[PDB]
Amino acid sequence: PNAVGTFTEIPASNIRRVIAKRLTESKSTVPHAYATADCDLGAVLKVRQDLVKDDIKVSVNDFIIKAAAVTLKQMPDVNVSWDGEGPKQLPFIDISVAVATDKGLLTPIIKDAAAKGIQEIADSVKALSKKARDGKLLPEEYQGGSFSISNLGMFGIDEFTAVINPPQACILAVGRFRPVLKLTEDEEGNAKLQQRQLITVTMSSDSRVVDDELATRFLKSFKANLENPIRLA
Repeated sequence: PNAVGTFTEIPASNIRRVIAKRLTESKSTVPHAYATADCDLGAVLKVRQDLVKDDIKVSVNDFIIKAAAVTLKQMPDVNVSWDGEGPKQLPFIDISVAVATDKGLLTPIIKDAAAKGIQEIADSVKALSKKARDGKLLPEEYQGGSFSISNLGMFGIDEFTAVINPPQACILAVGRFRPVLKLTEDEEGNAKLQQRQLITVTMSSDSRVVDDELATRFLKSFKANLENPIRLA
């Protein structure tokens, strides 16, 4: 009728219905907490430019991933499995990459990426990228990761808040590049004031499991590890 209008009915797919069910129980149980930090990829983008001499294309999400494995390998306290009661500390680094498709967001799990090289990390993200787009992947390769990493910065949404996917205590949401300003170089110098592109990384964390200082060191030594890859190597 006139007030309420003609709609279209959409059936919620089982895939989406399970997703919504889980996200609901998580929103209820998990006191989600979010953090934000902005780091310098400029010299790292340069690193990318050289690596482009090689015949595998590598992206920045690969750096964010390897840096998450390096930070969690340094701080495993951030990487834990919450089941019911107790935190489950996993020395094993399982990375869940969020890829956008027409079917919705696929979460291919990278097994043991902590011990894998950069080249193999890129070729791996590409492999799971194919396997995820042709729909080959089985459920378990979408499952069991120790944490998740997602970048919406290859689209927009300068800042974003995500919903943690249980039983995982953290997810990384990455944004765009901002002309953030480092000062005049020389303390006595002319050198006028200079914006540089700085990538954004948003840390989602459960207040219960994750400790404020725990996440603070996670994104902190995360920005530090990114302030040079030699710290990532």
